[PDB]
Amino acid sequence: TYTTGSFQLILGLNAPQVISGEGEPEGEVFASLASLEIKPEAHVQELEIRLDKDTRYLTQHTRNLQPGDTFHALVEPIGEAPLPRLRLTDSGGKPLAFGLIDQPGESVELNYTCDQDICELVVHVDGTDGQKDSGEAVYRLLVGINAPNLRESGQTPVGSSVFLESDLVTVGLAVDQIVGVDQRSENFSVVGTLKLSWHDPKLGFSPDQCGCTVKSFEDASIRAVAGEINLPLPSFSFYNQQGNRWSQNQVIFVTPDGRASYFERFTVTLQAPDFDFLAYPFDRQKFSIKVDLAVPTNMFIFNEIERFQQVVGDQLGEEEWVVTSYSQEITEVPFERGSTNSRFTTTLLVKRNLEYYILRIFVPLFLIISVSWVIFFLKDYGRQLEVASGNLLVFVAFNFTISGDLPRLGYLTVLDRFMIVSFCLTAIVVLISVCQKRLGAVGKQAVAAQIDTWVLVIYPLVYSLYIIWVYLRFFT
Amino acid sequence: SVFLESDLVTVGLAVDQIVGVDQRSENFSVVGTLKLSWHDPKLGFSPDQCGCTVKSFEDASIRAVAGEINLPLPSFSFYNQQGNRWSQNQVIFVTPDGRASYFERFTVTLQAPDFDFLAYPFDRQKFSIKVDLAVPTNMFIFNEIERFQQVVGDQLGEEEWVVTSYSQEITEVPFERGSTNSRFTTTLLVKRNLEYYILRIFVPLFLIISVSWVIFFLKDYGRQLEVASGNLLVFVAFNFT
Ligand SMILES: CCCCCCCCCCCCCC
Ligand SMILES: CCCCCCCCCCCCCC
Ligand SMILES: CCCCCCCCCC
Ligand SMILES: CCCCCCCCCC
Ligand SMILES: CCCCCCCCCC
Ligand SMILES: CCCCCCCC
Ligand SMILES: CCCCCCCC
Ligand SMILES: CCCCCCCC
Ligand SMILES: CCCCCCCC
Ligand SMILES: CCCCCCCC
Repeated sequence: TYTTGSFQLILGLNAPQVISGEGEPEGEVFASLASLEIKPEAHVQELEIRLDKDTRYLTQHTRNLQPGDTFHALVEPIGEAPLPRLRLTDSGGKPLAFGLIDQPGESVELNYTCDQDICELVVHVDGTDGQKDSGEAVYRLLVGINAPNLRESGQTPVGSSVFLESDLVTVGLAVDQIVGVDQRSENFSVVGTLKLSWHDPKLGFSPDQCGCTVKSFEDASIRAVAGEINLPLPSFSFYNQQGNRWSQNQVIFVTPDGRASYFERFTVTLQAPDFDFLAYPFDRQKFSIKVDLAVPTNMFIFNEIERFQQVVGDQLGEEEWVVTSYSQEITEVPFERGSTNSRFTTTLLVKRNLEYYILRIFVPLFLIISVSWVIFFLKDYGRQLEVASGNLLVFVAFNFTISGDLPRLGYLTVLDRFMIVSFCLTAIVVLISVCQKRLGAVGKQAVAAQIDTWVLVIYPLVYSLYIIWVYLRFFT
Repeated sequence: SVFLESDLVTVGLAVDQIVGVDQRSENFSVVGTLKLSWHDPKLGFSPDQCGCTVKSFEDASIRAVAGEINLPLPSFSFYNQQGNRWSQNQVIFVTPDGRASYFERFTVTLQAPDFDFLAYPFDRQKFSIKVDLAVPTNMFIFNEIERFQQVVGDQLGEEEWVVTSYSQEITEVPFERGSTNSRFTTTLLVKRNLEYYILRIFVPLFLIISVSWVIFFLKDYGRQLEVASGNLLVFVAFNFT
């Protein structure tokens, strides 16, 4: 490949000390720059911009200009959009030029020339004349350096970009194991791996001063390395991190071309305010992992997603939570002190193990309810009363035996409501048994038999109607 | 003005989630955001000495920045903070004119000695969050309240505690070495979920009491005694459940 960088050149004429590399300037000059003999090279760039209702002000940064250079800019609307205002300022905001409306008033033009040793220019395009919400006005912006022919360029954009571009960062994340879910405080913990990669020529170095191909930094965060080497680096954080984060194998290494990458193995706890356990245990939850860059989008921005490993890893044995699907996306979110920062989000859809709850809870409850129902075939009401009294205690014993699988959230779930209804019906069975015993005692066995038939007909219908109502009110 | 004036500070606070209440130690934990803003010409600078419009400090408290730049700054503290406080996105940035602002996302645990659970579970509680400036009122003072977001935020799902109303106020409290310091107080009025307790406790208890009451219609007193003896055990079982 080729190479890039700055250089120092020493030329001598009949001065044998030059080959030592230490020749100090002397005598009268004899050579000069060749490029000064002709007209300088031009760079032209064109961009399309849109001024939304809340984005009526836009600014762009230009590369450094050497003394003697010239700067031109022009703006022309795509359609019937009104002509916006244009002006040029330095990096501090000191005004330098203002746009002029041409006699064919369909465009605004600007011009400037460089005087200082180094000039940094910023172009302002704004349409905040008033407060009208025009909508989707769109304009075409043409800008060039040493290009006085921007009116009729003819050629496609040549040279290099006039405006600075943001550094592109490739990110990737993998989840290894879900290590816990807290249902009262609404947070969960996860173990996984994170990887970042970006290219920056300012970090490149020359091998001949170290005799190596790889330079690495270990056991330090990106912020610490950036503060040590006095260069901007793409720092990040977890948006919903709770407490400190444990990290392993944290390393940053760079190549002489300037390609750098970051690696980390983490165990973190994340807050999840969106949890909803109303449909417990048939609830479905979303595990979202958010990674936000701590720099404005004009410096660094996520560009691509890398799948270095499987996003969700397989492990031996069964799990409490089963992942159904996953997704990854890159978006933009508002940032402090204006501007915008990049966000990388990984979402997991999970559900519980249904067979566990079904076999452990519902079948024994059904059997207890059946025991309470079957006793109405007997015509000896003392035995019926005794068995009902025993079955109520059996129901309470089973309820407190399974109490370990009953979350205490401060609000009702489906299981709690079902248990309450079953307990109420079981107690009503004992009440009806007492009433039938008294009726048989007074000599009205026919009424007791009729009540038995009525209960036998009614109870399963009531249970089925309650189940249908719960399904209607919680699952559709 | 002939006399010196105090610097005016704008304060705002929001609550995102109540993450826990400790009823024996009388403390609770909350997650939220805090924002401060003030104006000071002594912090102003010229752009041509840095080539930038914003000067920023990150991951540092107000006290640390004040010690580093050797200028007085409006430091603050939580009055009833228990243990250390977790902070994220902590940043201070200043404009050339001298306008400064502070931002922080916090998770803190606060002592609440005013808790009263005599009327449990029908009790109502107050959650008070107090922010006090660590400087005398002749240097800095809270002047305005900024509502950058909703004071109480909505979240998916049900909550154990339901917020009925909120309020914000600025007052003055005695300060060490005399003088006075400003205080910013946010109060939340909360109540429990009544349906949970009612349906889970009171209906079964009423049914058990009814079972014990209904047996006096019988004239066979052996059955009545047996059912009463069984119902006492059932009551004990429900109580411990
Ligand atoms: C309540 C527990 C379920 C028991 C099965 C009920 C099936 C419906 C049978 C209805 C029979 C009525 C005979 C008088
Ligand atoms: C104690 C559980 C409540 C049962 C209902 C009582 C209602 C009052 C009825 C009084 C009837 C007296 C008949 C001799
Ligand atoms: C596990 C829930 C069982 C509830 C009672 C079933 C009654 C069905 C009657 C047809
Ligand atoms: C609260 C339940 C009331 C049941 C009353 C039973 C009447 C029985 C008299 C023979
Ligand atoms: C998706 C499964 C729907 C559950 C409806 C019936 C619940 C009965 C009470 C536990
Ligand atoms: C974890 C198994 C899902 C539900 C299976 C139903 C079998 C009772
Ligand atoms: C043999 C027991 C049947 C239990 C059915 C209720 C659970 C789906
Ligand atoms: C929704 C809970 C109702 C509790 C009692 C039902 C008695 C049939
Ligand atoms: C959380 C519900 C408040 C009380 C409702 C009463 C219904 C039994
Ligand atoms: C308010 C709770 C006591 C009444 C329970 C009635 C049960 C049907």
